[PDB]
Amino acid sequence: AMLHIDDAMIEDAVTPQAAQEVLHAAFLDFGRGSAAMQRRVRTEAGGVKLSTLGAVIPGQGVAGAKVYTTIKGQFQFVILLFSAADGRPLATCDAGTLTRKRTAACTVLAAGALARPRSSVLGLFGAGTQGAEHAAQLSARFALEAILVHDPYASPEILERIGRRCGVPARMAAPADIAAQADIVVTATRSTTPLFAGQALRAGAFVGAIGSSLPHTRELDDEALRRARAVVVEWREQTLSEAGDLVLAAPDTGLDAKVVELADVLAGRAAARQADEDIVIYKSVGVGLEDVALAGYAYRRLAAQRGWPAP
Amino acid sequence: AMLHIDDAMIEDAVTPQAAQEVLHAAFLDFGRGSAAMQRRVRTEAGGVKLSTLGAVIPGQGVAGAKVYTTIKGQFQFVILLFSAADGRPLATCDAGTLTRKRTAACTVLAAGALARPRSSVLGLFGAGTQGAEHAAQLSARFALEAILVHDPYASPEILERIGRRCGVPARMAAPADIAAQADIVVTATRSTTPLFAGQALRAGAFVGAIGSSLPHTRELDDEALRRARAVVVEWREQTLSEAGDLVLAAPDTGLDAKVVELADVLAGRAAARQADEDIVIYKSVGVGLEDVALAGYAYRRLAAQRGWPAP
Ligand SMILES: [Cl-]
Ligand SMILES: [Cl-]
Ligand SMILES: [Cl-]
Ligand SMILES: [Cl-]
Ligand SMILES: [Cl-]
Ligand SMILES: [Cl-]
Ligand SMILES: [Cl-]
Repeated sequence: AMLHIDDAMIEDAVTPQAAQEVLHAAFLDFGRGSAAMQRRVRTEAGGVKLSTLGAVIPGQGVAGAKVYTTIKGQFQFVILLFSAADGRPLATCDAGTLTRKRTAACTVLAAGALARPRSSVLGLFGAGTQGAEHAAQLSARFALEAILVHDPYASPEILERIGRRCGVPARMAAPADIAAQADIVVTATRSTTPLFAGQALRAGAFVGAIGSSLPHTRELDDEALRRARAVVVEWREQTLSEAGDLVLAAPDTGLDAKVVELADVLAGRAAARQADEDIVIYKSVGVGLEDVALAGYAYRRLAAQRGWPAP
Repeated sequence: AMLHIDDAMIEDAVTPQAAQEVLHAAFLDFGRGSAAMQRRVRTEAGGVKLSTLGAVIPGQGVAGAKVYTTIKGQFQFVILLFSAADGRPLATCDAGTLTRKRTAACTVLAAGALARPRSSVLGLFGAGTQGAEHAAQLSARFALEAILVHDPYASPEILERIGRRCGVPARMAAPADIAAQADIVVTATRSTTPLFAGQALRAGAFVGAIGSSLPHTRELDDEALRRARAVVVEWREQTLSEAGDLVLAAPDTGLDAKVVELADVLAGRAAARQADEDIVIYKSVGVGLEDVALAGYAYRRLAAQRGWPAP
C-alpha cells in the first residue's frame, strides 16, 4: 500500500498560517511561470462524473492531481502526490480537511491584500465547517469586532462556538443587513440565485465568493460585479470557464477588463484597490495548484516527523 | 490506507488474452455511447510533466484516471480506480505493467481485425519493452514464422530474448527490407522522424504505429498515409490532436476521409479493408478507456482472490 495521509493527519500537521505561507509561495511560483496547473476536466457517463485537476510545483518538490467522482451531487476525492525530483509516487491524501483549510487560507491571502486594513465587521453566508473556518482564519488576520451570520441551520450554540473560537461576538443578521454592514463578506453556499442585491454592498467591501463547484450555482448578481473595482480569480484560464457567475455576466458588467489574477495581487503587481471606496470581489473555484501545494507540505512535515522518505 | 495493486500483481493477474477480451468489450461500450473518456491532458514545469487521462465505464462498474509523471522521457504511472456504483475510491494501481499490456492488447485487437489472417512475417521497429510485448502478444495471435527487427541501439541479446519469448526466429533486418517483407509492421520507438519509406511497404500490410503521441513527431511518412486505405484510431478527438503522424499529414494524403474509429472496426460496422492489396494503418496513442477497463478487471480478479470488497 502507498502511504495515505488522512484528514486527522492533516488536522494536526497543517496550521492555517502555514497553509497561507505555502499557498502564497506556490502562487508566486505560478505567476513567475515556474509552476503549472491542469485545469479541471470532467467526464461523465451513466450519471457518474469523473473530474481531474492538478499541478506541477518543482519549487516545492512536488507534482500531483486531485481526482474525484460526482454522483447525485456528492463528491469522493483522492489526491495523489509525486516527487518532482525523481517522478516517483509519494502518497495519497484525503481532501476534506485539506480543502477546508485551503479555501479559508486563500480567502485570507486575498482579503489581506484587498480588504480594508481596518475591516472590523465580517459577514458570513453559511456557517457550517467552511464558514466557521473562514471566521477563525479571518479573525486572526483582522481586528474583527463582530461576525454577522446568515444560515438557517446555525443555532445559538453554533454561534457561541464560532464566537469563542474567533474571540469575536457572532450573531444572526438578515442578508440585506449583512451586505450593508460588513467590510468582508464570505459566501459559502450551494445557492443558484444571488444572496443579496449588489446595490446593498457596503462601500469598500471585500467579497470572497466561495460558493459551489456544482453546475448552475452562483451567489452574486450582475450588479455586484458591475460595481466592483476588480474581480480577483485564481487563474484567468479556468475561473473564466468554470464559475457560474463569471461565465453568465453580460458584456454590461465590464467584468472582462477588471478580472485580475491572484498571483499578480500577491506579487504586488496588480494595484487592484485604487481607493478606500472600492469594492473588490474574489471568486474562488479551487485550482489544482492549491491542493497539490498543501498536500506536499503535509507530506514533507509528516515525513520529517515519521521518518518517511523525503520528496 | 487505500488498497494497492502493484506491477507484480498485474503481471500475475492479467493475461494478454483476458486483456484483449476486456478491452474489446470496453470499446464496444464506448462505440455505443455508454462509456466516456477524458482526453490526455499534459501539464509541465521545470522539466517535469504531469499527465492525466481516464474514463467512466458504468457497464464494467468502474471509473478512474491514470496519472503519471514524465521526466526525461521516463514515466511513473498510477491509476486511481473508483466504483461507478457508489463513487467510492477502490484502489491505487501501479500502471507500468498495465500500460505495457494494454497497448499491445489493443494493437492485437486491431491486427486481428485488419491484418491478413495468415500473416506470418512481423516487422518490428523498436526492441524495447513496448516492441517486445507487441511481438509476444502478436506471436500468440498469428502463426508467425519470422520476426524482422530494427533497433539502432539494441544489443544482440535483446533480439535473442525476443525470439525465445515469442517462440519465433527473430533476426536483425534493414528498415527497407522489413517494410518490403512484413505482413504486420509495428513501430514502437521514440523517433521524431519516419522510420522507413512508405513506398517500401508490402501490399496488404497492417501497420501498427505505436511510438509517437506528440504532435511534432511522426514514425510514418506521408506516402504511407497516402497509400493506406484506412487509418484506424482509438478516439478521433484525442488521436487527431496528439499524433504528429496525423497532425503533420499533407492534405494530399486524403487522411480526413480515411480515418476510422477502433470501436467501429471491432463492432463490424467499418469494413475498413476493401482489398487484399490494401494497406491499413492503426495509429495508437493510448487512451484512458484502456487503463480504466484493465485496472477494473485486475481489481475484480484480485478482490475475488483476496477477499477485498466488490466494486
Ligand atoms: Cl490545463
Ligand atoms: Cl484601513
Ligand atoms: Cl458567484
Ligand atoms: Cl493588489
Ligand atoms: Cl467521451
Ligand atoms: Cl489469409
Ligand atoms: Cl499512456
